[PDB]
Amino acid sequence: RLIGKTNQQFELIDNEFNEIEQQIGNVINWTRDAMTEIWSYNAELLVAMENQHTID
Amino acid sequence: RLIGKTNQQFELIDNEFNEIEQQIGNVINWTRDAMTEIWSYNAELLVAMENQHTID
Amino acid sequence: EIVMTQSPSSLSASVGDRVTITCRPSQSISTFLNWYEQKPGKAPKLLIYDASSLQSGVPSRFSGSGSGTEFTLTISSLQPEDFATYYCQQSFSTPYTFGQGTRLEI
Amino acid sequence: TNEESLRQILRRSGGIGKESMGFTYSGIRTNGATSACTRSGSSFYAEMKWLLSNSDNAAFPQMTKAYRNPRNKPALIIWGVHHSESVSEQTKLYGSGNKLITVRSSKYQQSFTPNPGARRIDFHWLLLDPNDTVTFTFNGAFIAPDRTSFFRGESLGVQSDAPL
Amino acid sequence: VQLVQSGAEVKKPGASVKVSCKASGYTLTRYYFHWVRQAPGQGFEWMGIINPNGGGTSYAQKFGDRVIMTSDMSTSTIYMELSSLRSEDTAVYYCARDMPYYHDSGGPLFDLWGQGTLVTVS
Amino acid sequence: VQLVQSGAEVKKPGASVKVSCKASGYTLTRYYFHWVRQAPGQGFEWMGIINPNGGGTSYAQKFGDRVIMTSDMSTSTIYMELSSLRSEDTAVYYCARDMPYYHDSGGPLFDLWGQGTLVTVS
Ligand SMILES: *[C@@H]1O[C@H](CO)[C@@H](O)[C@H](O)[C@H]1NC(C)=O
Ligand SMILES: *[C@@H]1O[C@H](CO)[C@@H](O)[C@H](O)[C@H]1NC(C)=O
Ligand SMILES: *[C@@H]1O[C@H](CO)[C@@H](O)[C@H](O)[C@H]1NC(C)=O
Repeated sequence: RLIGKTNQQFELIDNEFNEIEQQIGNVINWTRDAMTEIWSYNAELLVAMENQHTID
Repeated sequence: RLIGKTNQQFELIDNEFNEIEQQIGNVINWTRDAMTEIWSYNAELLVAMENQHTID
Repeated sequence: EIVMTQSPSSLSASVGDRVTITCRPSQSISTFLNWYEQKPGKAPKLLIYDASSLQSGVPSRFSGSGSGTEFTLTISSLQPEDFATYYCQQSFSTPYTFGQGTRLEI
Repeated sequence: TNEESLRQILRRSGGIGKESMGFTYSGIRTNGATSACTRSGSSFYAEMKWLLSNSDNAAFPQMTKAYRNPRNKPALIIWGVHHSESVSEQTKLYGSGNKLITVRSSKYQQSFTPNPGARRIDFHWLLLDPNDTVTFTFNGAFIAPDRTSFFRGESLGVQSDAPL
Repeated sequence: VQLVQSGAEVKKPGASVKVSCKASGYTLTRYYFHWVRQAPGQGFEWMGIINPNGGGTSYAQKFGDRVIMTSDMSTSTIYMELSSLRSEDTAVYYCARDMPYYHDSGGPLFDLWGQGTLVTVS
Repeated sequence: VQLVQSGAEVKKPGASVKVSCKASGYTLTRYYFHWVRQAPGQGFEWMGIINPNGGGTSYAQKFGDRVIMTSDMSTSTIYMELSSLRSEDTAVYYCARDMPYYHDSGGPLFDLWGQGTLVTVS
């Protein structure tokens, strides 16, 4: 059930071996980091829900 | 209850009949798509919660 | 650039005569030769292009053929209208070049 | 130009097939030029001709080229604009004059000019729709493609240091 | 239908000259225009080409940096500016409307010629 | 190993001159090149410096805007263009390959000299 909610197609946005304009790169890094926290929150919450439900 | 959580004011960011710098457009498309998945997740989860609660 | 020569540089001819004028380029200009008619004190006019295709409005007296390094222009049954100086043009490569001119006289 | 977008397109292309533009360049020099690619010998990039004047300082001809897309796949078309180190270098290569390049399709139009003061090749790209014709206008400083590209089967463009 | 040209001019050496031609009838964007010199009893010399669609130009090395061509779409004028005039520049200057026929070489096809402008330098 | 120069030239006043030097052996990017005038029986005059790594130039005010230097990496040529020639410009022009030794002042060290080109203006 968890896999079906995470298994998505991803592509490179950032050229890791090179450089992208820093102003945009800062937006992308900020966006990704913010989204990482959103997904980390969602992940912790979802796992916690699944754990509480498992106990229940 | 669901309507009150979704009914928000929206404006056009992308000029659909024209073109925006592709680097920014890629960020916007990525952002919107990521947010679509976030909201789709939230929507599925919320609906699932409401369905489980309805059954309960 | 490409340098070419016309032959002959001038002719003496009368009405009803047939005239042939040729061009000899330093290198192949496969089909890229135009011919023009110039009247004294006036701008030249296009007669034939691509060494074989007549310009619209040009009378049947004019025709031509050739390829590579040998090109020809022929006029049949000369009229008073046809006594002019004829020029070649090489469209093959830059800078574009023109011939010496061939004049028809009596 | 828009290098990241283009790179991403290739990353998901599935691979590249090549097909000739069918462009005949009579009177135009297309010989090897740069020493930068000496690894294969002193020549320019394998599939894109510099289109230099037939001789040094000679004027570049005003060319019009057109390519119709013969297939149901969109064609990826790349052309370069050569930025010379200085005005004198540009003059030697493409002759004197105001160098202008125009590229047009049914849904695209853009003009370009080289800016002397630094050696560089700027590559620009277009995705040409089926049944359309890409029109090019050359006044010099145009590095023409000999071939175009078609995409085949959804690849994954990974950037990595790991061994296979 | 027609190409017409400005009157003959007299210039001193080292001066500049501007020669104008006006086009009537057809639009300019469909054709390329060339300047060709008719030397005073000598053969034709190509000076250069202008593309009115974007003002792009190309010049023969014989003239090199001495020539600046430009166009005016609002008045239908193709005027050319030649700098650093010399006594050798005395000639009749023609504007030619060239049809883009020779797609193989970008070669000109001189469809319509202008009146010709006599420029004398001395 | 060598710097060699184009042959002597004669120019009229107000004309331009281009003097060429070719470098054989070593690459150009490791050295800076200078142009120095050897006036006809008078002392040396510095004209300017060119950095082939990016074509940057600097000129003495004595020549000011009259001089344009440029380089060609593909042919190993350092040709210089001098505009608005005067009778005072008659001289032997040298290309010098200067080793970047004096890091304290950016001063030149003339490691290798060219043949010298005699330019006569009159
Ligand atoms: C974005 O984050 C990466 C590390 O994930 C970092 O190397 C890069 O410099 C950052 N971009 C900018 C503009 O700081
Ligand atoms: C953004 O997405 C739209 C479709 O929603 C697409 O047409 C557009 O080209 C995309 N932008 C870029 C830069 O790819
Ligand atoms: C492409 O053009 C040709 C012209 O004959 C036409 O027959 C063909 O159907 C066209 N293809 C498309 C997708 O329209």
